[PDB]
Amino acid sequence: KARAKAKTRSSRAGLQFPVGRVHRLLRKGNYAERVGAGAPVYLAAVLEYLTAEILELAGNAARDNKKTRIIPRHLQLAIRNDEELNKLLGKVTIAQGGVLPNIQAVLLPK
Amino acid sequence: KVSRPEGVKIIPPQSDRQKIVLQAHNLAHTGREATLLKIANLYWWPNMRKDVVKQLGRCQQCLITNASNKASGPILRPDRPQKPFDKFFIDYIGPLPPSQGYLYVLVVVDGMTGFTWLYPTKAPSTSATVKSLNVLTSIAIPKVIHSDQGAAFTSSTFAEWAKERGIHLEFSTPYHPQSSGKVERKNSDIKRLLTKLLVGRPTKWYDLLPVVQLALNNTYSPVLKYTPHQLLFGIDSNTPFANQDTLDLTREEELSLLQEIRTSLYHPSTPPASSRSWSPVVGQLVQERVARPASLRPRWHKPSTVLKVLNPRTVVILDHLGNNRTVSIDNLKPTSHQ
Amino acid sequence: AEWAKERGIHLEFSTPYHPQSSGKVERKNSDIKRLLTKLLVGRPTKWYDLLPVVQLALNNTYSPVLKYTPHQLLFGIDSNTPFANQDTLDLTREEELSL
Amino acid sequence: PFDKFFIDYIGPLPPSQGYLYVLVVVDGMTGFTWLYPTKAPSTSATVKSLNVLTSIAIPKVIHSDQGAAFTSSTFAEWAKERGIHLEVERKNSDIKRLLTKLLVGRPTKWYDLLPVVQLALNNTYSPVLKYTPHQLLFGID
Amino acid sequence: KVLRDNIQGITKPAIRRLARRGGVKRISGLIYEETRGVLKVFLENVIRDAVTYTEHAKRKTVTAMDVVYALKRQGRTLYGFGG
Amino acid sequence: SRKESYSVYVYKVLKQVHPDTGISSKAMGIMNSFVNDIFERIAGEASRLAHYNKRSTITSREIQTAVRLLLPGELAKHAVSEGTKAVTKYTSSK
DNA sequence: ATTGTCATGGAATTTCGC
DNA sequence: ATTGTCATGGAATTTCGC
DNA sequence: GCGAAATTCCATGACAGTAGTTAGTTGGTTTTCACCACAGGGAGAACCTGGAC
DNA sequence: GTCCAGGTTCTCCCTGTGGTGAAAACCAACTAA
Ligand SMILES: [Mg+2]
Repeated sequence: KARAKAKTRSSRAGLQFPVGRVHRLLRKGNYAERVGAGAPVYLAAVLEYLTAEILELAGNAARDNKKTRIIPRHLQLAIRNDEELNKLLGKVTIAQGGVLPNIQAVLLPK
Repeated sequence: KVSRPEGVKIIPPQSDRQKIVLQAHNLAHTGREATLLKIANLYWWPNMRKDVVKQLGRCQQCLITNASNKASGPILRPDRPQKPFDKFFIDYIGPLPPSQGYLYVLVVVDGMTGFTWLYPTKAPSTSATVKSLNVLTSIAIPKVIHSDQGAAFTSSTFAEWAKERGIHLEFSTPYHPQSSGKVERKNSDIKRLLTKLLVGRPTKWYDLLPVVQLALNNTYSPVLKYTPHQLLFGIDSNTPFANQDTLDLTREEELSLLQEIRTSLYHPSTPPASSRSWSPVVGQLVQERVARPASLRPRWHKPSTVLKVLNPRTVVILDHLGNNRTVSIDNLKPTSHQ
Repeated sequence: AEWAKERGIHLEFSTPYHPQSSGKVERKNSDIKRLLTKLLVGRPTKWYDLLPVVQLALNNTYSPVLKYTPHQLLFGIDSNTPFANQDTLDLTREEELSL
Repeated sequence: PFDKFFIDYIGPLPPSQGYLYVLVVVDGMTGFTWLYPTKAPSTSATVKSLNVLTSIAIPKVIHSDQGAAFTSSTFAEWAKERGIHLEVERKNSDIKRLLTKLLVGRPTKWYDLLPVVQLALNNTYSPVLKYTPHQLLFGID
Repeated sequence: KVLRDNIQGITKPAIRRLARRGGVKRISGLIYEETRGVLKVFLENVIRDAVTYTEHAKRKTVTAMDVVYALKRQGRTLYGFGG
Repeated sequence: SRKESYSVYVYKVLKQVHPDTGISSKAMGIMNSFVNDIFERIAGEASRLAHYNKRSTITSREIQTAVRLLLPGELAKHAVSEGTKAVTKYTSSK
């Protein structure tokens, strides 16, 4: 026999990051023994807010330097432009980025 | 306009028939009578109730929530088989409290007698059932095995073992535990024997399972007056309080006495069919019950048409999914106001 | 109970593990979950919106074996509702109290 | 009964838990008194107090004086969604004299005694009508 | 309960005595308005991480292992009180 | 064989707030490995929250506390309220 | 020192037309 | 292409004694 | 007196706390492989700006 | 102010990367207890 229409749990919460894949990365990562049904929902949302907030800021730096695609320099520069995004990734190197443009305003020429 | 002995009432136009009732129906989503008394405050016209029934057949927000007030009819008592090893009624019990790493107990009741068989396992998988019956198919081979539509029995693997033995698998109608008859009774026996033994101690019930298929299998059926041993074998084994009344006979001739013992047994009584019974009709609209109804959800699905009627208790309906889901008539409801 | 003695509330409790003792509330909870069930078909169950509806939709359902509103048996006359009686407007309110 | 609601604020009081003006309802023939406090005197804070009233009582005609929330635009957008045509006497004098002098005199303790003020008004005898409003409302004698 | 002017409770010698444990001979008079600032940054990143543990178990008392768990989080482990 | 990833679920977020924007391959892997790292910080602090309160159960309450620890300041105000929308929408369904 | 219930659709019943 | 059941104690019933 | 219409009757079922968990299967989602229409850069030059003076 | 150096912008051609379309694979969700 057949069964009902399989509605994915990512579409039942209005998210884009999956909840089926997150819920088997809380029971095969030995984080705890029981994982609630609402926990990979709530975690796939916080993975989805923070994935926007970089790419929101990574979209602007691509636009301000006339680019269609976002190369890692923009991800390097979207981070450390925002203050609170930088304090999350304060220890973290991003590959192929270089640094922000910075002079200490004492080395200016005389 | 019209005059009534309770006041002045209003005759609406013929174009205003469906609109005036539908706005009174959806005020509280009532059925036939509380709908009608709303219209009995402003309006009145000949054949009010032919229009209220015209509403509710289209109002598919009210067909899938109200339940039937029409019970199903008389229950069927199917006959006993004429030999043992013809119908086994199997159903896991448990999760019980644990002992020796066991939680689930397969219970194989013979449909001839009541002779239970126990085969405890760790988890109700397919393969835990298959080795549990290879002990029991060592005794003899059944024709038919009844069950419920279990998680382990409906597997495509379990049926491929069952076709080897000559097992005719039989499954109950879904969400109908009343179909599996004797096994739901002996599970109220096993949990009234193991309950009585285990009073005042830790439930170490894996010790007491060789007791149960020897203590229940020598309980006299108090309305048949025989052991399960005698109706299965013919004479008692070396048990306490065993009959010597058969030792005055020849075993070479009481085999055919035993076939006349088996055909004189008590048959149960069908209850009288109550007044608000209802019968399925091929072509009548019926509604199944939603399987596991979530909170604040329809209890019933959308209407469906009966394809075939098998007995007056088992009917094949055509679900919204396109499903030939062979349900009982303790599942269905008569679709209101056809 | 210490709040209940302030009001003059005589608390009454059912016999334990006997939900059949509380009579009507176990019936109207099968009404509220057959009104809020019927409204919320095919949408997310945002039932906190629909609670002012329920104590105005059930409280004007005619008891089909008593033939009255809950409003009339509580107050005496309908409020401004759709399909309200005018059969009581042929009477005096100063005398239909004892009616 | 359920004929016409003469509905008026009272205030501005000393606030208790952020409530300023008290919505007082005067019934059409009986004179029953609902007391729903409002946060602000706006149209937004009275309709949400009137929505609890609409589940119990709906008047035939809503009729009072000229204000900001009792004469508004969205107030009539909601009222015509219901279907109410826009447009006891001693209970009006309690708005100007009694209940203003009852809800002033307690610093924050007027919010606590709102049912205590309410239940005494409905059991008050009316010599003109020869009943109390609670008895006229519910039809018990 | 509110008791203010207690970032000024870290007195002028008690910052000098902490300076002497670091091996510092001569100090300025403008460290005192710098130390009280860097101290309250460090206690607004521990108490903010400690209270979310105590609220999570619905306790009303921020216990001894709570602070150690907060200091476990930042990468500055404190022995001697458990955890 | 199969490498699971979060690369597809970036285009379903990149095309939400910047619909005329592509993204390179070597910048995908950063937002890929941003996810897997910020996954196991939140999980691996919710995990150690299970032992600290003697429960074997990761609830959706424990992920909320393991986001109010890792995210500082103003991200901890939004990503909490950007989860409790996606749960209340989820639980009113099904 | 407390107790079912009550909306609801065949189906039987009564009205009543002339 | 399926369907209650059956142990169990008042209580009614039958045996039957002489 | 027959038929149709308004009404009353009555037996029934569901509400009770409801969340889960497991086992087996299926449908849809996802990862991957092959692909081309393209975006950005590389190159040259024309235009440009400020620091060298 | 002045001249020039190294840069920045604009355009044209070319390539590599990406975004996608199609099958396979596997997991997630549903079903019955
Ligand atoms: Mg079962």
